[PDB]
Amino acid sequence: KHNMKAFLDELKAENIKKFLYNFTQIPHLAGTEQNFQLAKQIQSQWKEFGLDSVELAHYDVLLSYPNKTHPNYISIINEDGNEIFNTSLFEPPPPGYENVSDIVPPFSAFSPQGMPEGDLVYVNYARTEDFFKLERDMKINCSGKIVIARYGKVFRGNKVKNAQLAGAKGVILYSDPADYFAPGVKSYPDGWNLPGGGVQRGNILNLNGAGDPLTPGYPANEYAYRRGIAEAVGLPSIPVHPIGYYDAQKLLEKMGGSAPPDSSWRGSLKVPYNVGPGFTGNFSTQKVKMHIHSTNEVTRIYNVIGTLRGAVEPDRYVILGGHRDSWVFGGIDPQSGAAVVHEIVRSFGTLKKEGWRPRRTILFASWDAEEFGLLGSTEWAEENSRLLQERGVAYINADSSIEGNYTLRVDCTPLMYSLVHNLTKELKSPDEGFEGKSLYESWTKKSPSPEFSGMPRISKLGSGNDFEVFFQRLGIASGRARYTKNWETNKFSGYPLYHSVYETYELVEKFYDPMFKYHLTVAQVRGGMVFELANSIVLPFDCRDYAVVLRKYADKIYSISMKHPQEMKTYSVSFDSLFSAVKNFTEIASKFSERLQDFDKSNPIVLRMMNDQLMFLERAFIDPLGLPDRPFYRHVIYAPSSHNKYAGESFPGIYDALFDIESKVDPSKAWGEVKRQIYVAAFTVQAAAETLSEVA
Amino acid sequence: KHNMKAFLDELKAENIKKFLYNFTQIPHLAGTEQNFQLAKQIQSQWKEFGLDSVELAHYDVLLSYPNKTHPNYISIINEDGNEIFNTSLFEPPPPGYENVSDIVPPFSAFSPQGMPEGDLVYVNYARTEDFFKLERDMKINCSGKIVIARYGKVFRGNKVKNAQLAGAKGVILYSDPADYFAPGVKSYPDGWNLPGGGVQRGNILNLNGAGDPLTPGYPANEYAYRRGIAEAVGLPSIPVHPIGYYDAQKLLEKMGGSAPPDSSWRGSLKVPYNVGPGFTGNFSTQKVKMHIHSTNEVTRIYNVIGTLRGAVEPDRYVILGGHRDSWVFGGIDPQSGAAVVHEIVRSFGTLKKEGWRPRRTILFASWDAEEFGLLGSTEWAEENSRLLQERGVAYINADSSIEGNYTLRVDCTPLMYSLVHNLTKELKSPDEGFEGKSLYESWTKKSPSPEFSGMPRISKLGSGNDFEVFFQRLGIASGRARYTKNWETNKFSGYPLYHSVYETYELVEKFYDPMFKYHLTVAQVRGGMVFELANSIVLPFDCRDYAVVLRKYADKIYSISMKHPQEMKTYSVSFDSLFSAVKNFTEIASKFSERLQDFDKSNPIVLRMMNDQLMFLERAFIDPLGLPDRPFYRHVIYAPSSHNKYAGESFPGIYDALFDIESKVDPSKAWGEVKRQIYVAAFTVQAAAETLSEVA
Ligand SMILES: *[C@@H]1O[C@H](CO)[C@@H](O[C@@H]2O[C@H](CO)[C@@H](O[C@@H]3O[C@H](CO[C@H]4O[C@H](CO)[C@@H](O)[C@H](O)[C@@H]4O)[C@@H](O)[C@H](O[C@H]4O[C@H](CO)[C@@H](O)[C@H](O)[C@@H]4O)[C@@H]3O)[C@H](O)[C@H]2NC(C)=O)[C@H](O)[C@H]1NC(C)=O
Ligand SMILES: *[C@@H]1O[C@H](CO)[C@@H](O[C@@H]2O[C@H](CO)[C@@H](O[C@@H]3O[C@H](CO[C@H]4O[C@H](CO)[C@@H](O)[C@H](O)[C@@H]4O)[C@@H](O)[C@H](O[C@H]4O[C@H](CO)[C@@H](O)[C@H](O)[C@@H]4O)[C@@H]3O)[C@H](O)[C@H]2NC(C)=O)[C@H](O)[C@H]1NC(C)=O
Ligand SMILES: *[C@@H]1O[C@H](CO)[C@@H](O[C@@H]2O[C@H](CO)[C@@H](O[C@@H]3O[C@H](CO)[C@@H](O)[C@H](O)[C@@H]3O)[C@H](O)[C@H]2NC(C)=O)[C@H](O)[C@H]1NC(C)=O
Ligand SMILES: *[C@@H]1O[C@H](CO)[C@@H](O[C@@H]2O[C@H](CO)[C@@H](O[C@@H]3O[C@H](CO)[C@@H](O)[C@H](O)[C@@H]3O)[C@H](O)[C@H]2NC(C)=O)[C@H](O)[C@H]1NC(C)=O
Ligand SMILES: *[C@@H]1O[C@H](CO)[C@@H](O[C@@H]2O[C@H](CO)[C@@H](O)[C@H](O)[C@H]2NC(C)=O)[C@H](O)[C@H]1NC(C)=O
Ligand SMILES: *[C@@H]1O[C@H](CO)[C@@H](O[C@@H]2O[C@H](CO)[C@@H](O)[C@H](O)[C@H]2NC(C)=O)[C@H](O)[C@H]1NC(C)=O
Ligand SMILES: *[C@@H]1O[C@H](CO)[C@@H](O)[C@H](O)[C@H]1NC(C)=O
Ligand SMILES: *[C@@H]1O[C@H](CO)[C@@H](O)[C@H](O)[C@H]1NC(C)=O
Ligand SMILES: *[C@@H]1O[C@H](CO)[C@@H](O)[C@H](O)[C@H]1NC(C)=O
Ligand SMILES: *[C@@H]1O[C@H](CO)[C@@H](O)[C@H](O)[C@H]1NC(C)=O
Ligand SMILES: *[C@@H]1O[C@H](CO)[C@@H](O)[C@H](O)[C@H]1NC(C)=O
Ligand SMILES: *[C@@H]1O[C@H](CO)[C@@H](O)[C@H](O)[C@H]1NC(C)=O
Ligand SMILES: *[C@@H]1O[C@H](CO)[C@@H](O)[C@H](O)[C@H]1NC(C)=O
Ligand SMILES: *[C@@H]1O[C@H](CO)[C@@H](O)[C@H](O)[C@H]1NC(C)=O
Ligand SMILES: [Ca+2]
Ligand SMILES: [Ca+2]
Ligand SMILES: [Cl-]
Ligand SMILES: [Cl-]
Ligand SMILES: [Zn+2]
Ligand SMILES: [Zn+2]
Ligand SMILES: [Zn+2]
Ligand SMILES: [Zn+2]
Repeated sequence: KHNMKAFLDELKAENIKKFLYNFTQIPHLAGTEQNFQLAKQIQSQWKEFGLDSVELAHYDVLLSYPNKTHPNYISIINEDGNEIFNTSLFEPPPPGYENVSDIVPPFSAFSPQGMPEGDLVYVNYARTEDFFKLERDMKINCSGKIVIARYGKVFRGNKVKNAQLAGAKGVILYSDPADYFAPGVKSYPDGWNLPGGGVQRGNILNLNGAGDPLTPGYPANEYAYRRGIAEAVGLPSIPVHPIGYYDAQKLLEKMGGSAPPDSSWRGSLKVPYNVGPGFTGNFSTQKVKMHIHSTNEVTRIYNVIGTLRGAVEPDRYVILGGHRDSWVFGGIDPQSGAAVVHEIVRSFGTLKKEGWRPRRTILFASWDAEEFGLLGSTEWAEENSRLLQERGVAYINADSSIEGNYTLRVDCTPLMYSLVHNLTKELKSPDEGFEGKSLYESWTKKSPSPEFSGMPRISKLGSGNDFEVFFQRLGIASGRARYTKNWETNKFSGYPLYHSVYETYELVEKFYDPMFKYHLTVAQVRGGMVFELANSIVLPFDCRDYAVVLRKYADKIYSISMKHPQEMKTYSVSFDSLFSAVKNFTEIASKFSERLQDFDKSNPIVLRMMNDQLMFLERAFIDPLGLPDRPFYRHVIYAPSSHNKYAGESFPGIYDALFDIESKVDPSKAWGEVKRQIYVAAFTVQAAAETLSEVA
Repeated sequence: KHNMKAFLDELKAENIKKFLYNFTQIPHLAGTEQNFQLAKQIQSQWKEFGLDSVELAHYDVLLSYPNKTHPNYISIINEDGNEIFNTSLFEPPPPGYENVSDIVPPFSAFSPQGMPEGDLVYVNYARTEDFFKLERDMKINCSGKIVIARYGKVFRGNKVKNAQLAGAKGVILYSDPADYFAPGVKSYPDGWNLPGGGVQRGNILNLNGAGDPLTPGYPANEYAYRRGIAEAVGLPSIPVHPIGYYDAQKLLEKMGGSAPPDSSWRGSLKVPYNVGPGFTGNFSTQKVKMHIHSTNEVTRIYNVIGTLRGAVEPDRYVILGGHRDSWVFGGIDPQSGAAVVHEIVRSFGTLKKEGWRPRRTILFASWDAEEFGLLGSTEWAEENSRLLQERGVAYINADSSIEGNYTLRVDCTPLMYSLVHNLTKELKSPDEGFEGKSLYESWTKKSPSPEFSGMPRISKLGSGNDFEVFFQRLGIASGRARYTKNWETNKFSGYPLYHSVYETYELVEKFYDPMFKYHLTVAQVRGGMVFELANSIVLPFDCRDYAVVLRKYADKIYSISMKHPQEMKTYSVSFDSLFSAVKNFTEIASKFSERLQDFDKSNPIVLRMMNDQLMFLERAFIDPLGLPDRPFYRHVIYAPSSHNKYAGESFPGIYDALFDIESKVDPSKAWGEVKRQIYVAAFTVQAAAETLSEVA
């Protein structure tokens, strides 16, 4: 038969392994010839696999590259202007890749150019609370200083924004072994740890969902009108550069001024972690000098878009998308995901060649320029926003398949909780000790829900990947899944070799997943979700799961406000309308679920009428006016944290109105805005609930 | 049978006559007890007529009223401060209504309070070009002057905005007999002309689609957070008051300073129409003083919403809406429309009682507070925007049924041109001399299209009525129809008694439509359009008509730009992308129309898939970022003129970028914005075209 089992059985670990090897032999940096060649290869292969059409969609977007003949580096300079220490010009290449051409050296993409020279202030992780501690408590002023910040905890673009706002004239990012060196594990190539010469690449934009800096709101097509640089969205105003911990130790070791305020400011290097500013007595006349010569350049990028047309609802789209561009070899990020997508396409194509089609259309996407700010996914979504908003059922992301090998991670809309629970109960666990058990069983045992007994953890979607435009701008139900680390025992950030030259095929094959069993499990989770979404008669969304989470989020935001009881009294700040809206959503969702199970199952119009109510439910949380000063974050329930793009925040409008409210100079205005955000949230919740009422 | 003929035959002129009489005996000013009582009556009657449900939807919105014990008036004052002439406190009430309570005296709703005293400048119609003529050519400065402007040509809110921007400290609006007194016709009650004591009421806001000034973007419900007054949308900053031509003659007769620049500045009064500033020699020490004491007050308003549930697509809405609130008796505006809606509901209800239902749901609306800025329609649309944007097929307005008795007027989306042509060919003309001919025949003969032989004129939708939120904010196909004057021979603005106490049942019965035959014809046009929209298997929209008009609009905007050939060369301003997009839309629309006629007619999914493409076509012209500084005007092809809310403008983004461009101080920035608007228009046209392509 042609059912989900046939689809799942056709997926092969050996094929994913072959595809990963094929995708990781040379770098595929966005905007380069090598990445265009890979796009053409994937287009050809998807056509051979059996898709109905496979096209390239190209855009000309702002990218950023170092200057090949004027390299970026940081110096310590003495008072005579002699450069007495210089940071590395490149990462030592891994074994057997020492002759590989076009490895981009470490840089912070979109840094402006400059040669700032000054005294160093150490700012821990450069989080909002680290700057509060510096300014408010320690009385240390970052104005005109170069700040040095360790990577980890929050997206690097937020670190840069924070340092800017503090008055820094430059930022040095580094990987501390505390965050990137797991105890008892060897450095690459002998283990999966970051060596002292390893460096994390990555963009430092603050786009807030805009896509290409030059064309916010519209696709960067052939006739696009571009903003000038000075009006571009999200570019940093001060030079920024990343270094490894051998170079960081040389910059930190001479630091003087104030002691670190507490142990949470100390990494693992043999240095005092003094905050500064500047160096101790003997070295006090020395300074730090950055030399950044990178350039921003409008550059063509290419998405591959494959279509498998639906048999019954060809105007309903289920999208499986992940990116193809990499910083260097992309052994994990993204090619561990792209190899999984490739095998998924191949499996669907095998069924299609035997005469099967899914009920709904499935679109497959190989996005470009994700590493430069989600640029390929967002420009294509801007070009196709009308089709997506009226026909888009769901988006399933497919970046890295592994960030560890311990258990499953899922982040998604509450509309997909039941789907995920049900699918994982039918899949085999790949874990040692769980032979013959379900994936649901091993995942729930290893990663218990903080709320419910015998349920697994599912997180909110944050951001920092290609689902952002589909979920927080367009309101299309979205999800992601991968294998992850043991969250109890592993205190490090992500995986140690993230966005380094050392992220290779060998890293994966030797240290993460030699049997490709975790990759296969992730292909079964992502593929199975796409299968159910595209083939289930009734869309596999449970609106009642949204009701449960809305109450949890309402309790949470109310609890934050309730730290200020005097102000709530004075300004008559009530959450009554929001709780009322959540109560109503709960009631209306229950009655809808009854209809959904009791409706005349012979009637396709009642069915699609009810499928449209299911599809447009995520869409109902969109506010066309967007969130304050973030017009492309339009979802009222979920936005990326204003302090950390990677983290989701619930009721973000209210959260940001309440954040550090006790420091606002005009409490009446600040609490008025809290009340405005309560109104907007309560209204949006009730309006979303009413989409599930009887239609007439 | 239950078909359109049965529906049309059930409509009776005598019933419309009875309903008009019933609706016009007392005033129904928005926010008053009398208008709430009428709402409850209409709710009860719609229930009796057979609708499935009939509810009141209420909102608390900012309204404006004169102070009953501190009346508004204008004086001439001598240099001792004696008030030697005062304008009237009220219009002389018409015969047999001299004892009617609660007639609101003439005022300009939403004027601020004040007692400005100064010299008079006469500004013709206070249009943008009148102020250009004054400032640029005549070198007359309106700063700190009271301006006196004749009504007509443009919406009065635009006059007020223009005078503000000119630095006026107050505005006096008056009705000149040139614009409100048809030659050879008697003044009310002996004819349909405006008498010298008659005055036109009306709001002077500049809301640009926002709805209630205090709650832009969200419904003004029980828990709404309101802006403070100072942050409210669209309120005038200077006092404004309207007067009749007896009072205007007393203000104009002493005017000195400059002669009128030409005959187009002269009305029909026996005065010189001197521009000023101030009075001639002998009266030069005299001044004009306004006394305005009106107050803005948040006040409850009530929409009646009736539902006739669809048999097959109950989640598809066809809306027939018109307002119920009036300035005084509302004999034409709105009750000539509301009586027609009432008879339409009754006719549909008769069919329903016999076991018929329409294919799609029909919603019927009696809007409140239209006269105060489209407030009831817009607040309800804001509350229900998610349901409307995903389920709204079409909106048919139903304000005044007559503005004359010569021929038909239709303004609507190009998507409804074919519907209207076809429907009018099946209706009987009510015109003398056209007995036994079609309405199409009499309308085409009397009002030929300026473009095509043997076709009637259909105008673009402008604004100043309750379709604005549905069409220019939400992108729901919209239309309106009424009987109108002879446009060749009648040079006056609208009808003379517009928004006066004299607009009564007797006005209509004696002078406009004694037999109620024109009202019946308008009920057949509005009702027949609602019938076809709600019952036709395939939605009755022809996408190819949009293609034809898009080319006309592209030619028009290109022709405007081409008055500046040197600048187009210098700044490389090309319309190539827009013409390309229009060409593509034309091609894609043609192929869609073929599919629509050749599709397997047995397949409901291909049918509704194609009905959704038809429904979402108007929706595709919406830009979620809105037009520059007008976030609630989101339709890219059509917006109300920035110079006259009543007029539609095509490609408004490009039009406004080009307007008076030769006066801009920075031509490179101004032509850059023209190019940006070309890009936005070309992209939106192509994106709309692609919604009609094969879906997969
Ligand atoms: C969760 O869902 C419930 C419904 O189950 C909603 O309940 C509504 O709550 C509002 C209050 O926010 C109620 O509003 C009140 O309406 C009264 C009139 O209601 C009647 O008439 C209307 C038509 O106008 C019908 O729709 C309705 O069915 C009733 O027949 C008003 O008179 C009230 O105003 C008076 O009291 C208030 C409060 O003291 C004063 O401020 C006013 O000045 C005035 O004196 C009031 O506006 C509404 O009736 C409820 N609808 C119901 C029960 O069907 C919740 O609002 C919803 N939660 C959210 C967040 O939306
Ligand atoms: C009206 O509809 C037509 C289609 O019938 C659209 O035509 C497209 O027009 C654009 C130009 O705006 C063409 O863009 C060009 O694409 C070339 C590659 O096209 C091939 O590969 C792509 C995938 O990447 C396929 O989609 C496509 O089918 C082709 O197989 C590029 O190489 C071109 O760039 C080069 O030339 C330009 C111009 O000199 C330079 O600026 C560049 O630097 C570069 O050298 C160019 O981008 C596109 O191919 C056309 N599509 C077709 C024919 O299917 C119109 O755009 C549309 N009108 C509007 C307003 O949208
Ligand atoms: C995940 O799997 C669960 C468990 O199978 C699914 O819930 C079950 O769904 C079925 C089919 O809708 C329900 O059966 C229905 O029962 C009612 C009365 O109980 C009956 O009137 C209907 O005719 C129908 O038989 C079943 O009750 C329900 N079981 C539960 C909730 O425990 C669930 O829908 C799946 N989630 C998805 C698909 O997203
Ligand atoms: C307004 O009325 C006109 C005139 O009747 C309508 O156009 C006509 O629509 C019919 C039905 O779709 C067309 O018939 C079709 O003809 C094609 C080939 O000619 C055939 O393959 C189909 O099976 C079908 O019979 C007819 O051609 C067409 N006539 C025209 C355009 O002159 C029109 O659709 C109406 N407008 C509406 C409903 O909005
Ligand atoms: C990745 O796999 C592809 C597909 O097998 C390889 O590309 C093929 O290479 C052969 C020999 O050069 C050609 O004859 C084919 O035309 C190619 N096919 C396509 C679709 O491009 C590619 O060589 C492999 N890359 C690596 C690094 O192994
Ligand atoms: C307008 O018509 C309505 C409906 O016929 C009249 O209201 C009715 O009046 C009678 C007598 O007062 C009552 O017994 C009914 O209960 C009323 N019905 C409703 C639905 O309100 C109303 O009197 C008429 N108004 C005018 C000015 O003639
Ligand atoms: C890169 O550096 C070289 C060598 O100093 C210089 O000539 C060139 O302009 C730079 N490239 C840029 C700015 O793209
Ligand atoms: C650092 O680099 C600069 C630029 O090439 C050079 O002048 C300096 O000698 C170098 N310093 C060291 C310690 O190698
Ligand atoms: C920080 O630095 C500059 C002085 O160079 C000054 O403008 C700013 O106000 C300082 N802020 C403090 C000490 O809080
Ligand atoms: C993968 O699993 C093995 C065996 O459980 C373990 O030794 C190894 O550390 C894991 N690798 C990573 C990178 O976590
Ligand atoms: C209206 O005028 C009276 C009489 O002078 C005054 O007492 C009252 O305050 C005014 N009403 C308002 C401002 O609503
Ligand atoms: C105009 O009205 C004021 C206010 O009541 C009064 O003082 C004045 O005498 C009136 N003037 C005339 C000419 O009636
Ligand atoms: C108009 O009036 C005022 C003087 O009262 C002045 O500020 C303004 O610049 C004048 N403009 C002219 C004469 O153009
Ligand atoms: C209505 O029609 C009659 C007869 O054609 C005409 O005398 C009258 O002026 C018309 N009324 C209006 C208000 O145009
Ligand atoms: Ca863009
Ligand atoms: Ca509002
Ligand atoms: Cl992912
Ligand atoms: Cl109308
Ligand atoms: Zn990635
Ligand atoms: Zn990455
Ligand atoms: Zn009206
Ligand atoms: Zn009116």
